[PDB]
Amino acid sequence: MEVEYVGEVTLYSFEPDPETLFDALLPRYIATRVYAALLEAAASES
Amino acid sequence: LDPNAIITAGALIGGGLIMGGGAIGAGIGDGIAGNALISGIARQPEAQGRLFTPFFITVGLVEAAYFINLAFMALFVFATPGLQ
Repeated sequence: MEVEYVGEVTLYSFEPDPETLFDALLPRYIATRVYAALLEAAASES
Repeated sequence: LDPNAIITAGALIGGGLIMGGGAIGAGIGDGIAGNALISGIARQPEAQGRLFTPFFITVGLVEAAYFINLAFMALFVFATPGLQ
């Protein structure tokens, strides 16, 4: 995944830290995108 | 060697200790409370309004002690107990 920056909009608090949360979340994002693609494919197939 | 001279020197040393302790405690306690307040405001800029209510309390409980010390220091140097 590449990164595109959007210019601009109280910050957030992350437990334990942003790095671990990001590492544990990004694969979940990949799974979410794969699932969305699968559902889209099912709808288009029907 | 006047007794009053020794008593006055002891009173001055005692008042010095009282004020040193009071200043150390007051300064460091105020610094710690201010650290809490600054971090809280940095995280949540709008929370400042509700952060002064506890902060002031803390400051009170600190400054009170310091000011209490002050009173007793004035007691030592001026109304030196036990002075004859």
